[PDB]
Order: sequence, then C-alpha cells, then structure tokens
Amino acid sequence: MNLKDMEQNSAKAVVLLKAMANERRLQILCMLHNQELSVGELCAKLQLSQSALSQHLAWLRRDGLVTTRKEAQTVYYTLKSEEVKAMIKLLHSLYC
Amino acid sequence: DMEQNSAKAVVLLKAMANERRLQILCMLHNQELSVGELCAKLQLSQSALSQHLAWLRRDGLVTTRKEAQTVYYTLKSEEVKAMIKLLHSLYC
Repeated sequence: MNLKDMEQNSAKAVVLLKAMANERRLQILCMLHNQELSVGELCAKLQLSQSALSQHLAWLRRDGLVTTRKEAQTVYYTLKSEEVKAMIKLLHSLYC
Repeated sequence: DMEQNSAKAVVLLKAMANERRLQILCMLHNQELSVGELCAKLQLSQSALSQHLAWLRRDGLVTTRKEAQTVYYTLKSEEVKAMIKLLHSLYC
C-alpha cells in the first residue's frame, strides 16, 4: 500500500541527499546555481586546487548532478538534474 | 561565507541521508509524535526505530519531551523543515 510509495521515494531522495552531502561538492553545486563556470573561475572562487577540483567535478559528473559545455579548450560546468537545482535554490535562500 | 554555510548544510544533509531517518523527519514535519505513533504510521516497531531516533537526537535535529512515561518527538530545524517540504513536492 502507501508504505511502499513512501519507501521508494524516500530512497530516491536519499540518493540525491548522499550525492550532495559533502563540503566541496556542495560548494561547487552552490556556485553553479543559475550559471556556468570554467575550471579557472571555480578554483579561484573556491580556492581549491586544480586537482582537488578535478576529482570533485568528475564525481559530480558521475552522479549526473553537473554537465559540461566546451569552448576552445575552455569547458563550462553547470547544474544538470532538476532536483539538485531546486535543493540548491532552496539552500541559497536559507543561507543568504 | 561559503565554507561556513556549506559545512552547516552538509551536517543537515548527512542527518537526512538515510531512508529510515528521512521517513521519521517526514512524519515529524508539522506534528509532534510519540514513538508509538511513529511506529504506527511507519509500521515499524519501537526497537526498529530506536537506532534512528537516537541518531536524530544526537544531531539536535529532533528534541524529545517526556510526559507521563511517554516520550514525544519534535523536528527542531527550520532549515530541515524547509528541505522536507521541498523533498515532498519533488517526490510527491
């Protein structure tokens, strides 16, 4: 009955939650709120090493929370899933 | 700024990132409940919930109020309350 509906969705929610529950990833996700940024803009605005950033980004990709858009050797990252976009939008209104 | 807030959000996110703990929080949103009532609504025994309720307590996300041998639970966080409402709309 209604037990399983709540069960299956709580599971989907926990999926997004776990993907977001990490300091560096959240900072990155928050920075991509309604905008595209290149590696350079991200490492400077977060004071994160190129390699540290490279790892978190790769991870974010994998979980499909961020996408890319190339350009003469300059790639731009942006949010992907509608769920993270909304949670990020809310997190922004909560701490701003 | 960024690091200070991302840290606070992450702590809330971590407390919510567990199926059972989330269901509990989902039940406690806008309606103080006893353990028995949570058990009834989630169809889980008290012992089955104990580990999750204890976790939610140590993180201050829920506060307990005793009354004539019965313990009542209340969702503390306004940020969590906001996130639960959004989660509800996103998956319901």
